[PDB]
Amino acid sequence: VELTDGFHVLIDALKMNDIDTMYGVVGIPITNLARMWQDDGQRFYSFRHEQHAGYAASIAGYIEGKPGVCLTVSAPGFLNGVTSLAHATTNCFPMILLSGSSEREIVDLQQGDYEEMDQMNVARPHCKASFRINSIKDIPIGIARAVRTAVSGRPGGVYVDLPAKLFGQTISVEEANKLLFKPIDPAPAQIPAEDAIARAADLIKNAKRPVIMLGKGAAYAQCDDEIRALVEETGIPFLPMGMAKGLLPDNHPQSAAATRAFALAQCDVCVLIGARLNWLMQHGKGKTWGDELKKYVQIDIQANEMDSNQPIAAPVVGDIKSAVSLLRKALKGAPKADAEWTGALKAKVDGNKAKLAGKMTAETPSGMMNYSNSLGVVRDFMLANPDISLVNEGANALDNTRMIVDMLKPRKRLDSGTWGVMGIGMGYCVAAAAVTGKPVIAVEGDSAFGFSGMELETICRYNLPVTVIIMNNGGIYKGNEADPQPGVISCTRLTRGRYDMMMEAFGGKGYVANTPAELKAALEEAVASGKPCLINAMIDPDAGVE
Amino acid sequence: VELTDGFHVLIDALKMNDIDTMYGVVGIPITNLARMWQDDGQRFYSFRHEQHAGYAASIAGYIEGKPGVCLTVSAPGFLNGVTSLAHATTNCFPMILLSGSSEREIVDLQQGDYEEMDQMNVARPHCKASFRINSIKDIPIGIARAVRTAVSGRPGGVYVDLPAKLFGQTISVEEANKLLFKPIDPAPAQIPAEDAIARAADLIKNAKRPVIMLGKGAAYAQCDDEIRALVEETGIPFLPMGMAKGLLPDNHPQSAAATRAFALAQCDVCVLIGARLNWLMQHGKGKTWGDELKKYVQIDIQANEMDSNQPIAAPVVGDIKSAVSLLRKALKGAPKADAEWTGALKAKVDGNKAKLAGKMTAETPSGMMNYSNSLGVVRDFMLANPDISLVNEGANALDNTRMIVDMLKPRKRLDSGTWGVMGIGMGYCVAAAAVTGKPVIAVEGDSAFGFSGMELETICRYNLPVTVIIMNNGGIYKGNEADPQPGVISCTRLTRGRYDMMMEAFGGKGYVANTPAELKAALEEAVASGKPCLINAMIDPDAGVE
Amino acid sequence: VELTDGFHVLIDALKMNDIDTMYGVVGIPITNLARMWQDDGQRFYSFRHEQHAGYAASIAGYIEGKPGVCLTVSAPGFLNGVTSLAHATTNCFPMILLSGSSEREIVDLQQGDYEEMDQMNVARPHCKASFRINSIKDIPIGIARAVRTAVSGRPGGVYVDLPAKLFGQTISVEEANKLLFKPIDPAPAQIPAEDAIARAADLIKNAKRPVIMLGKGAAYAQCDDEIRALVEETGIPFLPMGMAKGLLPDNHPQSAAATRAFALAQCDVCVLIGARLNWLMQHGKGKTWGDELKKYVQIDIQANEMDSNQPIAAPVVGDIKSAVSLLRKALKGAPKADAEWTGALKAKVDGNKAKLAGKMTAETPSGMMNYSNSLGVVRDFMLANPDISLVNEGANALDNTRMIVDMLKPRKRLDSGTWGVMGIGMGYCVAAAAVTGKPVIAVEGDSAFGFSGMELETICRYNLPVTVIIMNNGGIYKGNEADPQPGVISCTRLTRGRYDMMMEAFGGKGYVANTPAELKAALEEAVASGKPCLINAMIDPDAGVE
Ligand SMILES: Cc1ncc(Cn2c(C)c(CCOP(=O)(O)OP(=O)(O)O)sc2=O)c(N)n1
Ligand SMILES: Cc1ncc(Cn2c(C)c(CCOP(=O)(O)OP(=O)(O)O)sc2=O)c(N)n1
Ligand SMILES: Cc1ncc(Cn2c(C)c(CCOP(=O)(O)OP(=O)(O)O)sc2=O)c(N)n1
Ligand SMILES: Nc1ncnc2c1ncn2[C@@H]1O[C@H](COP(=O)(O)OP(=O)(O)O)[C@@H](O)[C@H]1O
Ligand SMILES: Nc1ncnc2c1ncn2[C@@H]1O[C@H](COP(=O)(O)OP(=O)(O)O)[C@@H](O)[C@H]1O
Ligand SMILES: Nc1ncnc2c1ncn2[C@@H]1O[C@H](COP(=O)(O)OP(=O)(O)O)[C@@H](O)[C@H]1O
Ligand SMILES: [Mg+2]
Ligand SMILES: [Mg+2]
Ligand SMILES: [Mg+2]
Repeated sequence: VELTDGFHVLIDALKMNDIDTMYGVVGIPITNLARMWQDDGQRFYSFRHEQHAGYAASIAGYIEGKPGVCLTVSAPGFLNGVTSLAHATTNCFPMILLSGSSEREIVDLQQGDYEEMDQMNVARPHCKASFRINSIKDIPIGIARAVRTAVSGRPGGVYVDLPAKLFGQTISVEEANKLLFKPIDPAPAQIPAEDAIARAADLIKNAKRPVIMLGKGAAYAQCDDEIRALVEETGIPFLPMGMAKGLLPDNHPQSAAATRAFALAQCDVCVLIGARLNWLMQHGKGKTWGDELKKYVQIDIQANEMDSNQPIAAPVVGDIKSAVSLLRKALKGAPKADAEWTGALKAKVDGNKAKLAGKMTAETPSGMMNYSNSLGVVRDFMLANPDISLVNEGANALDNTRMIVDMLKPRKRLDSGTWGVMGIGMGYCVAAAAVTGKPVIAVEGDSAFGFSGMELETICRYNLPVTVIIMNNGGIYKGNEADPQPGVISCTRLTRGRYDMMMEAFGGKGYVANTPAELKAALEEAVASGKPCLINAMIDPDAGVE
Repeated sequence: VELTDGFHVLIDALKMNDIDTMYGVVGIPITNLARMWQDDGQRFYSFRHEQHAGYAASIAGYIEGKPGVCLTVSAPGFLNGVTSLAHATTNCFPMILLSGSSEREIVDLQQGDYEEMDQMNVARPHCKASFRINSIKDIPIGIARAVRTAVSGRPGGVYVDLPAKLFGQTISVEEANKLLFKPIDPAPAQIPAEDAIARAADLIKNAKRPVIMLGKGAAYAQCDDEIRALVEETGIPFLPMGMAKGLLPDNHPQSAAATRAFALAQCDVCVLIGARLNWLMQHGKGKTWGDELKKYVQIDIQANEMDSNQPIAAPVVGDIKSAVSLLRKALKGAPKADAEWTGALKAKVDGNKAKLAGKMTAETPSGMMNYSNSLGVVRDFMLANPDISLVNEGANALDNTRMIVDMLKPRKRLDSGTWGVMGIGMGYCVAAAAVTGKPVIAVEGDSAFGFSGMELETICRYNLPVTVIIMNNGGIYKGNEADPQPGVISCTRLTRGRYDMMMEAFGGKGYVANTPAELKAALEEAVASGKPCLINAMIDPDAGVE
Repeated sequence: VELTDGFHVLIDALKMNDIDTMYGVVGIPITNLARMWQDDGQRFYSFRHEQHAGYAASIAGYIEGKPGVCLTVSAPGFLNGVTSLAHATTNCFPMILLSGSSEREIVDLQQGDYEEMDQMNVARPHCKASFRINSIKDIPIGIARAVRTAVSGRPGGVYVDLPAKLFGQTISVEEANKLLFKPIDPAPAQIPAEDAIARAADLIKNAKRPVIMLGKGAAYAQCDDEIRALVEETGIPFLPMGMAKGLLPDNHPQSAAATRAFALAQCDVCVLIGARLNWLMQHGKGKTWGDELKKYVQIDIQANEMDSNQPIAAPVVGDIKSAVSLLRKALKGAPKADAEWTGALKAKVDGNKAKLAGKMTAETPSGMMNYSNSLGVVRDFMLANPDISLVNEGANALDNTRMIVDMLKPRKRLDSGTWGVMGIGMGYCVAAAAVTGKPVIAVEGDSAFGFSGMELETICRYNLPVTVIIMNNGGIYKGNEADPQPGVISCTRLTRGRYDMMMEAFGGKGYVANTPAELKAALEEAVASGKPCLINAMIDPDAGVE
């Protein structure tokens, strides 16, 4: 007798799968879905462009271990969001893009429907799976397939097409209750066999110059104690990848990060934990590895990732928590790494660390700070306040921040990722604030910032505790490239604008820092105020390198 | 032996195909191509996001008749640009997307190369053709293929992949000069057969209530007088589609735009010229067409476009200039349309315009204008200053502007188009200014603006004569939607921001207009100044509709 | 300096991954690869059409557990092979399709190269992964990637594009030998967590009417005794799917195959082992399941396969051998299934078998046998000669054979599979004979046979011990459909041909069987002879159903 509709069944299916937040932009034909979602008591963050709603979704998935959800309209909105879905998939971040689509009959004949596109098809190369839910009765199963696909195996993006006709369909309330359900164990553990473990243990026990590489896959796994115990019990030196920073504290005694180049070229046994031997690792080839094939151990949940670049002497397939637990049990009681090895690296590290300290104390003209002395301030602040998310992107602004700013806690550093994407900054800030409930600090190149800058309005609209630091050097890499022809500005130039004024235009707080002292003062006040702020840090136009 | 590189051969090939402008964002691996393009005396507009450089290229193609060129980096940059390429293809705008790509060997084995992606195949569904130039000796033929594909037949987007190793290749100048060539007649005329024209002439002579529909395809054709000649000599009323406004002066005596519903519902014969019977026309059925199959004449360059929605009684395939010329000749001497038909429509138009006049005169509280009295100011300005491009996007801001602002010149109005895209705004402004060398006015909803607002900095960087008018009502459709839940802002709400301050943050001029008089004074000074300006028009948060 | 070419490095890489057999068709540009493969002492089976070489490779992968390899030429040859690759992926059979391709430069510009096609991207939707090997130094890693992708996780097809220029490349033997390697543990075990197993144990101990469903995934796993052990120790009745027949002797006391409808409709708990809840099982709903959601246990290596059709109460993800072992241990000591449940089913089976016995005994006119008395002969032969592969395809010829012919050994029955494909017949015969070195019998409908009949010549060319039994009823389903119009043959009709003569045309032995006794004598002599034979069984044109 009593009926319910597509809108409500979808809302119930999402809540059923523990989804309480969605990021997106409204309009035909999903505006009423967002309203009812809010009316129902769940939260919806509206952005100014779908790409950045999608970037927020992708990083929410990385932080929480459950698919971040992005909602968009058809055709052009879908396309904007699919670019972020592709980013999630290459980064192995669980994410679900939900998009409304037009009429099946008109689209299938290419007659020119409103926002016409076979979105399901277009999405295929950018996600793990692309589905379409045509019937109200299939909503629970549909959402279940999406969640399982996004979080199981190698996590990634999933596209779910929602035809406009779906929302208006009806079904008896009694019937709808038989259909709704909660999937059991959507992200199962996958334990490797003992002989696989035994093989890796032996390579490790017999290594002379061993090293452990931690990738963001390890950080994602959320088994920080297992990995920390492994590193300290074996006494092996470790190197963290960009987003693996903080898994163990960056200033940990066993960190060989400060002497990476040397540690890699000299090691004989390299243990890869949730890290791909891709471009970020020079593919295991080149002088960075002393022009020789190392004996690799690799732990990854994706079986065919093994031998993708170089032969892997000890492949260990399964989830990181299960595998590390077994590897520790196999190495229990074995002698720690050789002191001459671990000692020769620490020495190197101390040298570089002392040298870096040398640049951070250097003086500069007002409004002409360089990367070392400006970032040194952020470094000191983060060490004192590690429970804050650090968003970071750019070129000089990225590489230097990764070198200078120490992370003491895991899953706090959120950067450009595998594709070296410019544009994740602001979306990453909304998601980090929304899912952590703690402050966020974003170190942005001024070029990188431009890709998502309008979202400052979103940060202000939701009054998030985000402090955006713009490394304003006036351009890409450098801010002083000469005019190619008299009267024409170089393509790498950017207006050394008042981004602080832009922030205030939407209700935020803005600062302008010309020296390390002003930067520190502004940063401390900004973060403590709990208000959305922007610090326009003036960097020497020539301080950067290409 | 005098040698040359890939960079230069490509630059020469582009120049030979009459390209002298490129829109894009630099970085690995095409920064030097952009640099040398500039050194060579050609112009490159650097944007803050590739999607906008792409929208710029698409409209440049529309306005000029030659493909607009967008240049981007690999993977993520290319993806941002391809969203714009898809928009161009959908609207039939000539465009070429040039993107650098990575190493073939690494990408083909999916080993995790820098910015890895098979861009050539990812672009397939979004363009007319997707090519890749691997050898320096093939650059001349590749660019020629790209250009021809973009402008011939139904114009559209084309993707050209440029692997990094292409640029470094060398070849002797002698051989290079022997390969370089300019295609002959890239966009050839295609003349329809005599019977196709006679079939159309027949339907028109026997029409009791004929009407002409002009689409943007007609405007793109650039045969404004032939079309106007055909219209006047036949005495048949006409209706222009969104961007066809101005093909014939909007205030032309034969225009039935002010009574579209009655004209389309009561007509017996409808002549479509460069216009598709898609969603914009309710697919030629339903209440809007009186519920019966009219006898359609259609002139279009795409043969299989015929019978896509409704049976076409007189299909005329070929380029519009060639078709209209022959049709005009076939109708010379024939009796003009029925005066009792043309008279009834005229009376309807005069009636409705008088009705709109009363609205534009309405008085409103300061900071609370509605869409009639605010846009009435733009209307008057555009009637006095016809030679200005008008960019327009939004919902209420789009519909009301299309209805209120009369265009007196062709190809000046540039809006959301076929896909009703939000985000074309600022990109269109740059290209329009760039290719016309005249002033541009943009009427933007505040939500629409957010999709490309950061590019305001680009507009300032190039000191372009662009005036952006924000229809600030505070949200999507309306800015007063009540909190779905206490303390929770509705997903349709946007901050009623000081966009004027954002503009001034980059060196532009900002204004706030609370009344029609202030808007008028502001608009007149902004356009006259010839500098980058933004007018924050304060609209009643409850004036628009859903 | 001793050099080597692409041909040889590839040959070595294949041999290193334990491949010693290839199925294909030669021509430009891979004729010499096949030649040298043979010179090297490896075997190559040349077929009359690539599609059949591909089906051969797919079943070789199923039977052995290592990818079957198919070799083809460019464009059209590759397309014929990819249809088979799609079939392998759908059925989860490990397979690698190696195809030569043309010139990158010409194809990438779509200039009309010899056999032009971007084969790598055309194969995308039909396989787990599509790679291309452009450099000789990458052959070792490429083949390793292909093999791992094919056998790990859910087994499937993989495409490897080999551009013509690959083979001509040279490299020193020293370096070549330094690159060649054999992957470690390509198909790793994946063990499920303790709670996943306990959840399953729980449902089974509380079941009042349990049933086990064995799919071909279980058979492919090759852990026949573990499965049989779990079945006997639990006393739970089982039902095998098409190719799972023989995993446990079909005449095993606990089999409920002879009363499937009642077992599936009346069960309360259903344990799926390497079997999907797809169309073959009515998607776990409707009349066949009594119209209620049973409590499903599922063991599968593909995590996102769970909840694909119906909610899975106890999902157990991991490889079947590892899962069944742990489950068996978790159930040891538990009470066997309800005797009043197992007893009722048994009585149903004995009843129906007796009923089938009477049919097989039925007498028929010469040249007009039905499906029972003809297949009853095959049944008896297969019970006496269990170690023979049985290929089977058709409609009535498939359904009746599946029901009548009992299999006593595992992985012997090879049929149409998941897609109900006609045309697997003759290809399966070649591979089965090739990898088993034992006799093969094929029960083919006459229509099904036509899809691969020309390969009879291939079977004769290699003097393989294959006996093909044609169920000659004269058409699709039936061979007596009346002329739709006078003198016009019905589209379901086929000539009641002398297929025996076709076989003898290529040197094979042909027989015609008009009665069960003649079929019996013919079958016994054909198999015993060990030569290629075909038996033309004359079936009543009106015996089958629609
Ligand atoms: C979407 C996209 N577009 C373009 C690029 C190319 N690119 C761009 C545009 C960079 C910006 C460098 O400028 P910045 O202001 O961010 O930093 P520094 O000046 O501090 O180096 S770094 C880089 O690789 C990219 N990575 N992603
Ligand atoms: C890329 C994209 N995303 C979302 C939409 C949905 N949408 C959106 C977000 C509109 C904006 C309406 O708000 P506005 O401020 O632009 O105008 P008014 O308030 O004046 O109506 S109109 C519309 O169809 C779209 N067309 N394109
Ligand atoms: C490649 C392909 N084409 C067509 C079909 C359709 N089809 C066809 C053509 C069948 C043949 C039935 O005739 P038969 O002679 O093989 O068997 P019976 O007459 O003994 O039933 S069964 C069936 O589903 C198919 N399954 N696969
Ligand atoms: N829970 C998990 N257990 C094991 N491996 C995982 C898990 N989650 C993700 N992975 C793997 O982590 C790896 C991360 O690699 P990558 O993104 O390159 O990290 P990085 O850029 O820091 O080196 C991927 O191969 C992914 O399959
Ligand atoms: N030169 C030309 N001659 C004839 N037809 C053309 C020419 N250029 C473009 N066209 C056609 O113009 C049509 C434009 O349709 P559309 O974009 O729907 O316009 P609108 O939205 O204004 O109705 C397309 O079908 C395109 O094929
Ligand atoms: N070694 C394995 N361990 C667990 N599951 C496997 C293994 N190999 C294959 N599978 C699974 O076997 C299943 C077979 O399903 P299907 O082909 O539908 O069989 P059937 O048609 O006999 O029911 C697939 O879901 C596949 O993932
Ligand atoms: Mg910069
Ligand atoms: Mg608005
Ligand atoms: Mg038949």
